[PDB]
Amino acid sequence: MYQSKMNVLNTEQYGRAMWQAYVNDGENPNGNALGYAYNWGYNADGNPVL
Amino acid sequence: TYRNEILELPETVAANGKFGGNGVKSVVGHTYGAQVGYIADGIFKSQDEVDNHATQEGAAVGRIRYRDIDHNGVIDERDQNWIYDPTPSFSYGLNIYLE
Amino acid sequence: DFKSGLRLDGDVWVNSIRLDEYAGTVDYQNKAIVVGVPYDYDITRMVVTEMNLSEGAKASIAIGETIDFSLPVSLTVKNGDVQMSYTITVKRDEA
Amino acid sequence: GEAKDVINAYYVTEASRCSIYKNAGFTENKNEYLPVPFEQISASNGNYTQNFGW
Amino acid sequence: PILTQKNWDGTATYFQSSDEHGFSMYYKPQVGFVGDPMPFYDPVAKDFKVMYLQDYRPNPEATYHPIFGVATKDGATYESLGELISCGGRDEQDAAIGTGGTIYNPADKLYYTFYTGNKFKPSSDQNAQVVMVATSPDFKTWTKNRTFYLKGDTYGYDKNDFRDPFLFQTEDGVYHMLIATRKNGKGHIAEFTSADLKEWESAGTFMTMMWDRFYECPDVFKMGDWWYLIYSEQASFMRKVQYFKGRTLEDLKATTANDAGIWPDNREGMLDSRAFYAGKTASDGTNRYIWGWCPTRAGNDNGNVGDVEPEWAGNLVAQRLIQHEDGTLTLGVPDAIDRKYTSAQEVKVMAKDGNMIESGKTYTLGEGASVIFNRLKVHNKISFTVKTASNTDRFGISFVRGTDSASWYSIHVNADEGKANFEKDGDDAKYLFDNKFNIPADNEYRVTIYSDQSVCVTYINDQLSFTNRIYQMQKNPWSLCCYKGEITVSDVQVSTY
Ligand SMILES: [Mg+2]
Repeated sequence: MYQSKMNVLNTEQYGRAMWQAYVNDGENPNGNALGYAYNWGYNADGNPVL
Repeated sequence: TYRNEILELPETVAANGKFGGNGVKSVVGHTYGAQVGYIADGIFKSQDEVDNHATQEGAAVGRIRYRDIDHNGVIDERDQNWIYDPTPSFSYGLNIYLE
Repeated sequence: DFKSGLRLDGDVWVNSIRLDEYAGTVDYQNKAIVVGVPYDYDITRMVVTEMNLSEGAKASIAIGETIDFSLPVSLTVKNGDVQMSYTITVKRDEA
Repeated sequence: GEAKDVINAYYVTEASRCSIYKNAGFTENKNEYLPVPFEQISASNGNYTQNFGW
Repeated sequence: PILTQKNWDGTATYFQSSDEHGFSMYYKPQVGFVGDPMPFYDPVAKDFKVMYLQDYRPNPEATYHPIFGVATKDGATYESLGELISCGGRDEQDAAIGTGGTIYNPADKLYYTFYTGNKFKPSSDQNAQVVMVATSPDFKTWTKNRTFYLKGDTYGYDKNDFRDPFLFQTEDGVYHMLIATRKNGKGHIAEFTSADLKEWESAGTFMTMMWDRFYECPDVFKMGDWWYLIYSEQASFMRKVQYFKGRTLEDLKATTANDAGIWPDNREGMLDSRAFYAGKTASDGTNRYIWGWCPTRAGNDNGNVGDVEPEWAGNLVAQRLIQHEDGTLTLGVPDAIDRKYTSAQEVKVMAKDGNMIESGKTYTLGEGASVIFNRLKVHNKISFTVKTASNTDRFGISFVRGTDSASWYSIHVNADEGKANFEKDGDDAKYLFDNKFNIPADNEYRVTIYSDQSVCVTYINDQLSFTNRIYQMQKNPWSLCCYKGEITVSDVQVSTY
């Protein structure tokens, strides 16, 4: 049996990671052009939240 | 346990670093297959930390901070040192048989 | 153990729509819905009469609302956590 | 010889329409030639001289 | 790991600072840039819900102007509400969204916002700009009214020039919508009247323009006893915010009726330099605040102002309108911004090059004298008083001024020309732009600079307002220089937070 199964991102986790990368770079996450559409805003401190 | 070392080596072999050093430094006098790289001193967590650290290209908040080895104030290809040694401290085994 | 629970099944097809008393031809390759009118119809007030999409599929455009179709209108069909976009256009049977 | 000026003007102009040129910069007497490879310099010890500016 | 800290206080050498992706005081979202502001006072929450357009440096081809909103009740703290009005489809008329206005109807308890959809690559028979409306029940979710399409060509106005619907309700209770359109080749501010904000009647031409220019984002309001029209000039040569004054609405309309050019004051109604645009105002009932955007610079260079016109979008800047007894208007620092600065930084001298002398807290500078102070911080508030020998002196404040700095960026208050000039000193000797203002007759100046990272706003004795984009300014020394006259500086205070 295969025990050392590497944990890779699922679809939702992949979308969340790409959104995080886009907002950290300051680019528009909706410009990902991979079919993801993000509803996101900011918290009190101004940090982006998804 | 064991210790490995390379004592002499042809100049071109030391230069291209097929036996270690990544082509940056000669492996002579070091373990076979040892590698040379930068040193990661955590990550930046504030613009104050970015400014106080020695200048390096691409530094920003949340990026890896590389140590200034030679204290020249700038991070470049000379800020590298031996970081990898592919020789275990010791290897052990134990077999238990109960009847 | 690995599934994200994001319900990706989500059929989002559009069967047909009827603006007033006129049906619309649907092309899925470019996601377009073309409706023809007899070259004099008032294309500024049309009530979306019927629109059948799928089971569990919700559209941004509701049923019974009036719309100006002078220009193409974007429609989003959402099922679960997936969506599909269509462009609805109305043409006055120009010859 | 106008490589420095032309390249800097190009960087400034095209940084708007390409985001890769945000941090671009051309050095006056270093980047007009590729450096002699460090591997080759190490191999020929005391024979190869790196280009100016490196 | 051991962290090494450089001696910031004690070294005047020029340093390469960097700007954070988001600002706090002069708000700028961590993603994208703020474009034309849209101030609005919420009668329910009793705050300022200023909205704007989210610009991006690599804009998409067709559908590029999402609308975002931010609440700034004080004027200094900004909390973002996320995207409000999504840009339309590629083929829709609202692919790109222009500036607009907003009203709240208590009759149905609904917020109505009016914006300008810009058709992408419009055809000859297709209107390039169309006014649309979106409704919200709680200012959180918005639904665009698909049945409303106010075409410019319907009422004989320009198809391609129909922008900036400004909304306001008079005392009688009717609503007026103002469009900066073009009629038969002339700039016309046209008015549409309504009583329910669903049907509109064209009430002719509200006002005309001057010297075939174009007005951007017009805004009509009342301040005590005067009716003012604030507007932004589209002309590339000017590209600056001006205003008009009038005792009554009829007086304001009759102003420059046919190129009369009745300027509110001796400075042609100027309010700020090219670093301030799309100024639009709103009131909470006790103060009037105008919001604009300080532009960014191409290749983040202070000297690259940009010919013809500056760059678009930037940092959201809020200023407080000051109404004088003669009806003249000036810009002042908001009280919240002023009170935010609490910590006080000791000042000290780093350079002594001119014939200047130091006497306690008071310094005296002659011709060619310049004094360099210690480093600044990410947020700075520099306040001092300058007395000149006469009314024809040329002193100035220079930023990015290190001991080794080849070039520094200076603002010179030239009394002989009676203005201020933003120029690049050092080894460029380049003049960038200027701003005219009233020269005090007592040769006294109260200079106060409020700076957030790279955006600095200078106020001169409650009379001159001057916005600037100065990169590398934070964590760098600043200097005072004199060129022709004799000056005396005192009460130098630097505060940070
Ligand atoms: Mg180093």
